[PDB]
This record gives sequence, C-alpha cells and structure tokens, in this order.
Amino acid sequence: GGAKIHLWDVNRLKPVSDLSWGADNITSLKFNQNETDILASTGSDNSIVLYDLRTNSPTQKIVQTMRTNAICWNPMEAFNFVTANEDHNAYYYDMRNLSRSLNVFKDHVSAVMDVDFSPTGDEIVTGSYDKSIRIYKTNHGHSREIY
Amino acid sequence: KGISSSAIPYSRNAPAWFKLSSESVIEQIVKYARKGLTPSQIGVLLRDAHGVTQARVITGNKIMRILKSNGLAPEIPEDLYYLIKKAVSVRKHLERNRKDKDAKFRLILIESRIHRLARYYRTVAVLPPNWKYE
Amino acid sequence: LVQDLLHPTAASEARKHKLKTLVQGPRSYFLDVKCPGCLNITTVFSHAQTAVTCESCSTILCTPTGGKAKLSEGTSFRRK
Amino acid sequence: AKILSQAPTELELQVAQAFVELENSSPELKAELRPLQFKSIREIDVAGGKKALAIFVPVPSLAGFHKVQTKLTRELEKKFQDRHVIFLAERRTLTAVHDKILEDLVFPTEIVGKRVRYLVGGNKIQKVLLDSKDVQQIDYKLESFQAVYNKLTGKQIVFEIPSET
Amino acid sequence: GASGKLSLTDMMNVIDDRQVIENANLLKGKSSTYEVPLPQRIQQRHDRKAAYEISRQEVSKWND
Amino acid sequence: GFAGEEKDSENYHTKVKEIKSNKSYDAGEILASNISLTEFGTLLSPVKALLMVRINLRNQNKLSELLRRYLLGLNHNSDSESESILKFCHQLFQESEKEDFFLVNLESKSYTINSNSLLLNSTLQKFALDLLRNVITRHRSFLTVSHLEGFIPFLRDSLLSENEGVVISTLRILITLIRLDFSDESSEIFKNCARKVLNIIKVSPSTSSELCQMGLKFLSAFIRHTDSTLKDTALSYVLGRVLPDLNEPSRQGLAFNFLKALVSKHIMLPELYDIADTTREIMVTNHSKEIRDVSRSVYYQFLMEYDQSKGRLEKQFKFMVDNLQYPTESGRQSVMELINLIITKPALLSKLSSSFFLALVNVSFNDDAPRCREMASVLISTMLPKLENKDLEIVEKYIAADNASFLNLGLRTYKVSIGFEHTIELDELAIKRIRYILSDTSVGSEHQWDLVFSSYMEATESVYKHGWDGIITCLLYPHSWVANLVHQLIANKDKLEISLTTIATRILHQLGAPSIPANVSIKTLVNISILWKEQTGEDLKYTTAIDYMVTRGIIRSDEHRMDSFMSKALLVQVLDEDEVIAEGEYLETYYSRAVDEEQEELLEDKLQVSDFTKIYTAVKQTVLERRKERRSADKKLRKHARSRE
Amino acid sequence: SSVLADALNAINNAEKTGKRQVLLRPSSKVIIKFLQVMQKHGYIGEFEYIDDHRSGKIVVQLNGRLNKCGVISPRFNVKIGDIEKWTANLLPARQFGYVILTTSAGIMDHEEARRKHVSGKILGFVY
Amino acid sequence: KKAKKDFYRFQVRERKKQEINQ
RNA sequence: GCCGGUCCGAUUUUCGUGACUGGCCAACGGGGCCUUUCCUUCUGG
RNA sequence: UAGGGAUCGGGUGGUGUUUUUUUAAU
Ligand SMILES: [Zn+2]
Repeated sequence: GGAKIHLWDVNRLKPVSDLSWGADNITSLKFNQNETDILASTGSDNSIVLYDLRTNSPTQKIVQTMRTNAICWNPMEAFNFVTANEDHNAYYYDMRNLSRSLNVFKDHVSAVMDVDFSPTGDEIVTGSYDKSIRIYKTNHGHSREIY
Repeated sequence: KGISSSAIPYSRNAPAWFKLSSESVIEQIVKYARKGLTPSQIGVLLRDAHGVTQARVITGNKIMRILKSNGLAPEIPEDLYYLIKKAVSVRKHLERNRKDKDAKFRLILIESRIHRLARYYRTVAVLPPNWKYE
Repeated sequence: LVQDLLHPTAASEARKHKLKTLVQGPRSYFLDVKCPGCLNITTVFSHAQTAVTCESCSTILCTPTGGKAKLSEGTSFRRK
Repeated sequence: AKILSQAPTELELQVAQAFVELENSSPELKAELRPLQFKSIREIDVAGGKKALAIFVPVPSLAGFHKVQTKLTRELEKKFQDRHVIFLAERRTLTAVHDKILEDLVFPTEIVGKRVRYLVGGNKIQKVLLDSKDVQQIDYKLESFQAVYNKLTGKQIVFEIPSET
Repeated sequence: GASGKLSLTDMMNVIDDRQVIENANLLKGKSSTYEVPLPQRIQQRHDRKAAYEISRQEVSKWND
Repeated sequence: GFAGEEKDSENYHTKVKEIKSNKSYDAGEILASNISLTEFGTLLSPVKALLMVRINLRNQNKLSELLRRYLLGLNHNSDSESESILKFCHQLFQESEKEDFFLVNLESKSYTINSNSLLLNSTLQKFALDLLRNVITRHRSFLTVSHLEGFIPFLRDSLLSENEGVVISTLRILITLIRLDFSDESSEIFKNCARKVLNIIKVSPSTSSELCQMGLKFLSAFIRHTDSTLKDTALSYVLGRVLPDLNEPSRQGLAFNFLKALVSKHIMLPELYDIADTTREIMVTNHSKEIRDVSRSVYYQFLMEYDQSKGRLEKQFKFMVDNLQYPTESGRQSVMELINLIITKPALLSKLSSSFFLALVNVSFNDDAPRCREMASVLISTMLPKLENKDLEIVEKYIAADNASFLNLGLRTYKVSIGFEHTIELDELAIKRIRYILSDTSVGSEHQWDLVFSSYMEATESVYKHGWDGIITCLLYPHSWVANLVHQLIANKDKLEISLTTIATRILHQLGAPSIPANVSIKTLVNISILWKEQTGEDLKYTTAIDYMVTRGIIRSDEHRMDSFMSKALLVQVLDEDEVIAEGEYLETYYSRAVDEEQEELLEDKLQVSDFTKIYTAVKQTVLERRKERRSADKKLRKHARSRE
Repeated sequence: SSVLADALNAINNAEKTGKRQVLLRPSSKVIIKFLQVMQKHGYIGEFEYIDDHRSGKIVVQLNGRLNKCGVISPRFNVKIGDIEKWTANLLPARQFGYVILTTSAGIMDHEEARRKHVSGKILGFVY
Repeated sequence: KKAKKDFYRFQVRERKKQEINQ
C-alpha cells in the first residue's frame, strides 16, 4: 500500500495487480491467517476496505469517524478483526456484517497505534500513542491490565 | 472584539434556482439608483426583491463598477459620505446643547475616523486632492 | 472532544458556528413565498432585513426581525 | 440548422436536429431556445468506454441556458443515447478559465469543496467535491467529469461527494 | 438519407398487415433484448457487491 | 543528470527551448553514428556508468524509452542488414549472462546496501531487452537458421529468467520464429515455453495484463503453427480463465486474436458457446473502435464454422433482429455488417430475408440516417439476392402494409418481375394522383400567407425519379412544383422531365415564381437559363428579363447575377435587364460585388444602357428629394444606430 | 505578524503538547513548499491544504518526530562557504537535522543545496 | 423607500444647477 | 499492429512464402493553422 | 498550560406549560 494498493509476486519486477477504490492512499494492510485469499486495509479517508484476491477486486468499504491506524485479523475466527484508530478505542468488527462493531475496547487516553491478536485467539495486545500498552480480553471490552 | 459578518459561500455562480435574466438585474439596480438609493441599500433590496445573492455573482461585476458604467457614480464613496453625515448630525446636536461632553468625545472620534479614511482616499487619489473635510 | 480536524460529522458541522468550520458558508436559505392576495410567487431571503412587498398587490410578506423575519400569517412558503 | 456554419459535421447537425425536434414538440419552449448560440461541440473518449460531448456557449448566453439544461439533457439522452453532454464557457489568467469551466462543467452550480492533500512520497492529489444535490443521478457520470476535465486542462482532479460513496 | 420522421411506431403493426404465415415469420424473428450498459463506476459497484455476496457465502463455511 | 532534472522539474517555465525534444536527438543521431564498431559502444557505456549506481522507476522508464529510440533508429538504419553485428548481439548475450583503533571517522551515515546487488540484474534485464529488440528488428532483414541456432540457448535462458521486460520481447521473438523450423531442440523449446505461458496464466490473477495478453497471442501462434497441439483440458482451462475478463478493457487485440485462432482451428469445447454469447453482446454493445469489428469477425467465424442446433440458431438470429434496434449509431452499424456478411455468404437467407427486410425497413424509419442509408444498402443487397419467393412476399408486404406505408412502398419500388412492378406502379400512380393534388396549391397559399405533409410529396418525387403515364405524371409534377425540400425535389424532377419528354412558358413562370418567392436553386437557375436559351418567343424572353429584374435571398441573388452574366446581335436581343446590374454596380455583398465585377468584365449600346440606367436612378433620386422637400422622419432616419447598438 | 513564523510556532507547540492532527489557518505557498520539503525528510506525516478562497487552511497529521522547527526573521544572504557555520550555529550536530534555504530552485535543504551547488537566503531550520 | 437627496453625482449636479438658476 | 485484396502453387473453402495494394488503429516526431475573434488608450514634435 | 458550571445581551432549533383567539404588536 502506497498511493493505491498493489499486488506483486516475487517472480515479477512489475506489479501484477492494482486494487483501489479511488485515488486514495492506504495507510496499512493485513492478510488473514486463514482463508488467506482475502485481506483488509485502512486508508486515510478514515476508511476500512476489504479485498478478495479470488475475485481480484475490492469488496466492501466502511468509513469510521477517525483514521484507522492498524488492523489485525483473528487467527482463530478467520472472519473477525480488530481495528486500531486515532479515537482512543480499538474496535472489533465482524466481517460479514460490517454495520455493527461487535465489540469496542475503550480504555486509552490517546491514539491507538497498534493492536494484535494472540495466536491463542482471545487476547488483544494494544499499544497507544501515549506511552503505555494494554492487554485486553476479547470477551470483555475493558482493559485487563497495562504495562 | 467580536466577529459578526456575512459568510459568502464557496460557489461563485448564480445559484441555479434563479429564474430571471442578467440585464434585468441591471435595469433593477439602475431603477433603484435613479430613485436615489445608496449602493448598500441596493444590495439589500436586491437580496430581498428578487433572489440574487449579490451583483458580483449574478451580474458580471460589482455594483460600484456597474453604476460607474451606467453613469450614476457617486462623487464620494459610501463610508465617507456616511461618516460625514454622522459628523454633521452630532455637530448640529452639540451646537443645540453644548453640555454633551460625551458627544464632544464622539465628535472627536468621528473626526479621527473620517480623517483616516480621507488620508486613504487622498493617497489612493480617487477623489480630487485638496479635499480635506471643509 | 477528540475528532479529526479534517471533515467531521455532519451533525458536528451543523452544530458549530458558520464561521468556525473548515469552509465557511451560509446558513440562511432563500425561500419562495406565495402572496395570498394575488396568488403569485416571489423570492425572499431568510434574514430579510426589510419589509418586502409583493409586486402585484403590495400587502406585506415578512416583517423584519433580528434573525429570521416573521412571515406574515397568511403566506405559504417553501425552501429553495 | 441553428449552429455557427463555419465547420459543420454530422453529430452536431444531429443534435441541432434534436433541438429542432424538441421545437417540433412545441408547447414548452416558448421561443426560449431561439436565442441559442453554439460555438463548437466535440466528442471526447473517456475511460468508462462511453463518450462525452462538450457543447460550447459563448457566455453572454450561459445564463440563457438557464432552465433548459435539465429538460434538454433528458431529451437528447433518450434521443442520442449513452453519451454525456456538458456545456462549457470559453475564452494572471486561465486559472479563472479553468475553474470556471469546472464550475459550469459539473452543473450550473454545486461545487462546495476543493481539497488537495500531499502524500509522504511527493504525490499531490487534488479532490473537488460536490455538495449533496441530485446524487442518484450525478453518481453515474462522475468518471466522465474527471476524465474530460483532465482532457481539457491536464490537471489531475478527482471528484467526490460527501456521502458514503 | 431522405429522413422524414413520420411519427410511426409500427414494427408489429407493419408485420400485422397481410395474410397468414407472414405473422408466423414475424413471430419466428422476435427476441426484444440487449439493453445498454451502465457507466463504469456503477458497473464496478454492482459487481463488487456481487463479489461481497460470494465472499460472505465463502466464509459461511467457516461459520460453523 | 542535472539538465534533465531541471527540465523535468516543475519550477522552471518561461522558455520555448526548454520543452527539449530529447529523444529525436538519438533517433536522428544513430542514423549517422552507426559505424557499429566503436561509437555504438560509446553509446552503451555511459548508460552502464550511470546504471551501476542507483535508479528510480522514473529514470528507468525514460531510459527504456531512450533505448526504444535507439532500436527504432536501428530499424530505420540501413548499415546493418546482413549479419555483421549479430556478433554484437551474441556479445550482449555473453555480457548479460582492532585495526580501526587509530582510524579516524566522520560521516556517521552509512552506505545503503541497495546499490547494485540487485541492480546489476536491472542492467542485465534492460540491455537483454535492448538486444532482443535488436534481433526482432533484424527479423525485418532476414531469418537465418544457422545464425541464431547459436542464440536459442540464451533465448531460453532469458525466458526462464522471468524479469518482465525480457519476457515481453522473447515471446514476440518466438511468435516470429514459430513460422521457421529448427530441430527437435526447437520442439522441446516450443513445448517448454507453451508450458511456461500456461504456468503464467495459472499464477497471474488476471488476463488483462500485457504479459498475459501477449502470451495469449503466443498461444495462438502455437496453436496455429505446429505439428503437435497439446492438452485439450488445459486449453479449456485457459479459455475459461480468459472468459470473465472480456468485459473490462486492456484485453482486446491479443486475446481476440487467440479467440479467432482457435475458432479457426476448429476444436469443439463447451466454453466456446459461452464466449460466443459474451462476444456477441460485446460486438453489439461495445464502445471502442475496431474491437466490435474483431469481435464481429470471431462471432461470424463461430456462427458459420461451428455446429449449433435449432434453438441456438433461432435465438441468435432473433438476437440480431432486435439488436438492430440498439440505440447507438455504431453498434447498429456492426450488426448491419453482420447481416451483410450473412447476406453475402441460402436456405437461412430464404427463412430470414422477409423479417430482415422488415426490420431493415424499421431501421430505415429509425434515427438519423447514417444507419438508414446502410439499411437501404443492406435491403438492396437482400432484394438483389432474393430469388423469387422473398421478393414475392416483400412485394406483398409493400403493397399491403398510412404515410409510412406509402413511403415504404415508394422506397421498395425505388429499390426493386417487371409486370408485378408495373402493377405496383399502377397503384403508385393512383397514390401519386390522389396525393399530388391541391396540396402544392395549399403550400403556395401558405408561402403567400408568409410573405404577404410533404412526405407523400417527396415519396412521389422519388417515385417519379424511379419511373402517356409519363405525361400525366409530368403534369402532376408540374402541379407539385406549382416545403423547401419538396420544392427542391420538384425542381429536380421538372428539369429531368423537361430533359426527357405556352406550356413551357407556364413551366418557366412556375419555376421563376418558385425561385423568387440552394444547390437545387442553382440547378433550377441552370435549367431556366437553358430553357430561355432554347426559346411568343420574344414575349417569353421579355418576361424572363422582367422576372430577372424583379429578382435582382443571397443564394438566389448570386444565381440571378450568374444568370445575368451568362445571358449578357450583341446587345440588340440583350438590352433589356442591365438596369439591375447597374444598380448593383456582408459576405453576400462581397459575392454580389465579385459577380458584378465579373459581369462588368463580360460598347455604344452599353454606354446607352448605362446612361439610361443612370438617368432613371437620377430621376428617382430627384423624385425622392422633391417628395422630401415638399413633405418636410428624422427619428426613423436616425434610430438605426440605436437599433444596431 | 509573520505568517510563516506563526504557522511553525503552531505546529511546534502542538507537537510540544502532544496532539496528532494540527489545524493551521493562515496558509501560503511558502509554507506549502516548506513543510513539503520537511515531509520529504519525513519529519511530519501527510497533510492537507483545504482550499477556501480567502486564505486556505492547513491540517498536518504529524506523528512524533519533530522536536523544534522555526524560522529566522532576518532572511539574509548566506554564501556556500558559510552554511557550515550556520549549521554549526543552529543545529546540535552536522547531519542531525537540516536547515532549508530560499534559493534559485527554492525550498532545498542544505544537503540538496550543496548537491545542486547553489545557495541563497535562509528562511527556516528544522531538526 | 429611504432615498438620499445627496451623494450621487447627477443629483448634486441637479442641486447645483438649481442653485445656479435660482 | 489489425484487416481486405492482385497474384505463384495446392483449392472450387484455405494455407506456405515472396512481391505489391489499400481500409484502419496506437506510439513517435515535422510543417502550418485557431486560441494577438472584427472595434477605442504611449512617454515628445 | 487546559477543562467545567453559572449568569447577562443577541441569534438558531426543539416542544410542554404560561400564553390565547379577526384590533396592532411578538
Ligand atoms: Zn398577490
């Protein structure tokens, strides 16, 4: 991701495909951990996009109220992801119904700079723009604890 | 101080619910000018008579240049004439009763604010110089 | 409290002042009114600043006020 | 028929025939299109497959093209289908001509924002964005608008509407 | 090239003005289809909607 | 370098010389510097000296454009057309394939490792592209087996490199070399690279990329020119892969060439039907030039060369029939050309030509005539190809099936059994008698009401151009000449009738009144001048001169000036109507002045007529001056400035 | 006041507070090309010039990397054999940071200034 | 409604013309 | 680069090549032309 | 350095009681 998202493989010096919605830059990407052919990204139109390489096309797009910094899929659900944005709460979306963020982890004071799932599939690590990291559980919505 | 002003929009064209021609606005404003009305009053009576925003948008130019083009120019500009009228009115009231020391203060302030604008108008030379408020 | 200083929520921009937004603009609308005396239409500003009068039968349309002017109780209007 | 006759061709005579066939369907155009005045029309290929025809108006008469825009577009859109018809005016300068043909390119009105953002690499990107009006119609011809504006001035301008799209 | 408009909509009417079996040939030539495509972004929006439908249909395998 | 970065920079504007034309430089330069001994090496060497350090895709693509300019220069060149520098193409192939305790240190920033440990491969890729384009330009001169048998191991090596730009050249080179014949080594190489392009279709998730498209062209060449095809199921897979890509662009010429290739090569596949359906809809509904044409080519090739059943053979035919009613002007033209190909190359023609003529008649009654003229040409080809029964049913439909019925019958008789045509012409003569009667009189009354239908009239004029029946029709056409297009057609018909077949004085009076009260106006002026020159002879000539005086808007004025200059015993039977030219002694004013000077270029009687006209004008001016002096207005003589301004 | 100095004071004290997106109301093409070259050096993130006709506003999505920007209000001529003195007098080190000068291409820093071998006047420093 | 008797060039020409005449 | 054609040989379709032809498509560059519309204001005689 | 509550003057919107209705006002 860059000006628009590109798809390479390591046998070509040129991009194999170009997969944007419009001419809007894309801040971060992430593939799955299973059902690997789909992926998600986040661009500075405050927007979450999904893509599917099997159809080789973008597939849906939501727009939140602030810019999503870092997305991260779940390595045990394969259709849930967490989403870390500049309003101080990491949302947790279900893919096949993107109208409701089915959880919101709501304990920081500044921008939520990164999140990741643990490979056991239920704990969230997050790290803020303020000088602190937090660990959440998925099933609660507040902070378990803080380093 | 405080802010209280118009907010002229981002568009710069006739707002497309307009259902009236361009030279009709010119005829309307020269009609009000031959009635003898000041340009700011032309502007508000054109905001409310028929739905223009202002003449720089609906016509090709501003009302001052369109009245100079139609030959109904003012010999002194609006703010200059209005400050002169306020100055002579407060001078007449003070000469009716000289005890109004606040009116003396305000006459000094209006004299200062009109000599500032007279300095600007002489240094830009749009009125003939030697003009120095009688 | 903590919003993007680019394009905010439309509720928030309609909340705040007409000068303090990103691209300032009007909040007065032009509206067309039907003169109840002779049933014709004329345009009138929201914050009308003058008692506007119909061209057919100059009865009255809106007595001016500080903000919006009060339409005169027989007139039928539409925003435009 | 009623075009300037310095360089006629088939499609502009066809759309003048569309004009006088609207005149044959008489009872609404009460001599209002008799002051029509062309300068030139021109077809332009776009990236959407289709084409956009730009009709020029000499601009004492862009306010003459006043209430006739919507009705004659929906007339010639069923007459000469699957094109996109746009009227334009023409003539320290020429940026005024650029954004004036933009402002009369979109509609008689309704642009509300020019944004330009600058990425970290160095690529500028310049968005113009409409307000909210008739979006269910104007969504169809948005790629043709940026295509013909890029063809007409070389500036890379991307169009946008403040909505979900 | 001699283009008089004639105000006529008489395809089926011009077919149905003669004896038998000419209407049989006219019914033998009758499809009435193949409309015009939509613009590019609307065609893109509709087929990426269809792609979303098949991607949710795919991960509903993982739903169980 | 520095001049290039200042040129491609934005903030340096105000010059005409800094638009720089930088590559016609070498395009003209290697037309002369091609000694091909040392100076071409000094071309290539500073490219390597700048290429060893670092590069961007910006400088990479303009460098590749520069080497493209070198290659078109070598093809335009004529110093190396015979094998002297294939040594150097082989040469380019062979050149492609404790201690610091006292050491002082400043400049804390380190060395970026990215410099050349790839970018040597960038050099190798790009002058591999250069040399393979060199070989593909020497294909223009010769294709010799024993001069590049020693090249083919480097060719398969650079194919198995897969650094995109070399694959784009090598697939083109194998496309040109598939016509030739090397040995079993080439059999292995050709089957290997066919497997290679099948692999790149398998891994590339789009066929609308330039590599996959040109590889599809190479698969077309491998199908077309070999002894050994392969893998029915794999070509079925690659065609199922190319199938959904047909809509979106950047796919067109190469994949459609592959389609045409295998549909010519006759193999039966279940997916060819699906791509035939989609390419038929593409042929009708496409929006780019010649793509509808090549899709029409492949759809016609499938529809003729392959074997469908009754349901498909009915439904595609009615698809064409109602695809005639498509709203465009060019998709309609392409389906017209499809029906044209079906017509030119039948029992299906006997089954389809009745409804085809009916639908082309509806397309003639459709929109603005660039499709209607093609419909007329296709209907002419169909009516010429019809043996007896299609023409019989067509004559029945034209004689049975208001104003559209009459116009269809008239156009059918204009196109094309002369006895049945005579019976139809009797019906047409009855229709023309009932039509051309007092409608022209009411039209002349409308013209008089101005300066105080026409579909059946133009149909009757076309029918009279098609066909004492000629005498009665000539009288009816004289009545019809007695709205502007109708008068034009009637003036053409009157000139033709007066050529083919007082009464002629009355015809001249009607023609003069029609020209008085554009190209047909010129032809009518020519016909009236011919009638007056063929000419109560003196009374008719005097009436003609008086009609020219009453004539002398802009077109008829130029025709009157041309007729006066062509008409004027040098002056004895000429001195009647020079007063209008004496009165003629803003572009209409310029044309009238040019025609007046031409007529004045074209003796004693001339001075007499000039004196008489000047005296009559002086007497008129004297009468007007006396009327003003005795009636003495200024508002009507001064308001012209206010009206003009 | 000086619009460039007040703009750079705005992003400087907003970074000192610790915000992320800073609005910057009075804009000009000098500030545009200024923080364009500082985002080339990656000292802020992306930004945006919202264009209304009166002045245009600036919003910068700076991440964390500034610690002090600023200008020098006498924009005097500075020779090529004096930018080393000015770097030693303005920055805490030689290559740590930059100083951007107005020159005959215009918003180059001192590394690009010694590369292109031009100079001019000093308008601002950033590190 | 609230016209001025001054402030326009043609009106002050008319006023000085009336003063010149009578 | 696409396509049609005059041909030689096979054919009564279609292909190999050598010529040669035009209908068109993109990339290059060259020469002009329209964007100084047709009409009023210089430092001094 | 920033945040919050209340009040005075003006404006916008809401929708309950004070108000009331063909005299004007708001
Ligand atoms: Zn009324």
